[PDB]
Order: sequence, then structure tokens, then C-alpha cells
Amino acid sequence: VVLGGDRDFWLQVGIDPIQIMTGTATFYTLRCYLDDRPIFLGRNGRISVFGSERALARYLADEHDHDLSDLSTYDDIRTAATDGSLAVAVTDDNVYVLSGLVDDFADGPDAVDREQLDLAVELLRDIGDYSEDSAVDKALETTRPLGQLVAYVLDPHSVGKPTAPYAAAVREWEKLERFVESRLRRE
Repeated sequence: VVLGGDRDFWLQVGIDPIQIMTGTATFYTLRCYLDDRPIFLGRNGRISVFGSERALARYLADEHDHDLSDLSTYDDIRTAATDGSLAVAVTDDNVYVLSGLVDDFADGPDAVDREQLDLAVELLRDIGDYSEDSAVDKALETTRPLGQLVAYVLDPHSVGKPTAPYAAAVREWEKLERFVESRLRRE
């Protein structure tokens, strides 16, 4: 019953369009939370990603059985898509950038942008939870080189600065980024 051109459409449907930027691609998808758990536009633990807002809108116009399609407001999205009124819009807090982190970790914590990393870890934890795979939780354990480095960057009151070289953290990040890529299903 929420029309596509309504002022607060995405807020009212309770589902967020998100943007994921990597060094080689920018993707769009949808994500929500149901009883404290992230659910993405996807199926079987893999997130459907789209190269443009138009491609996402085209997909949402079609009948689908995926992890969002039985949510009570999903029909509002599909009807907006078929009405031609769906306006996919990503708010600034739903912009997630993995690009460059692999290079920044190699130069140490001072090369890593804290805000970028904070947002990236938010997405990573959501992907790990949605995929029902422990890869993210394990990699970010603070015993490990990467988890220790991430915790340091995200805490401006920490004096436990990891010391060069950062090769171990880089290797662990590369493995984690491969995991993320394995969970993004190109539609």
C-alpha cells in the first residue's frame, strides 16, 4: 500500500538499498534486518548483486522466490517496480567500500581510513551472518593479525599499535575478500 513515489518509501518498507564498491565493480542490492538478523536480496546464503539501479529495478518487477519475497512489505516494492514508480536510492550510511583496503592494510593502520573500515566491517558481519558461515567472525578475532589490526584502527583510544610488516594481516584480508566475493551472486 506504500506507493513508489511516496516520500519515505524505503523507510516505510523497512528494506534498504545498499551500494557495495570494490576495486573492480560497484554493486546494488537490498538488505533488511528481521529479529536482529540481516536478510539480503538473495537465496541459499548468497546475495544477488546488480550493476545498476535500473538492473535491480528490472529484477524487482519480476515474480521471484528469494529470501525477501515473503516479507510483508515486499509486495510494495514489486508493485512500485511494475508501476514504474520505484526509485532506488541509497543513503550515505548504506555505502560500503572494500576498494583499496587490501593496499592500505599493507601500509599499516595509519594508511587505513577508520570510517571506511567501520562501514566495511558492518557489511562483512552482515554478510557472514546471512551466509551462516563463520569466516568473517573467525577472521576478525582479535588474536589474529587482521582482527588485531582492525580492532586497533576502529579504536582511537587504543595504544596497542601493530608493528610492521603487515603481510600476515594482508594475507588474511585477501582470504576474507575472496570469501565475500564468493557470496555475491552476479545476476
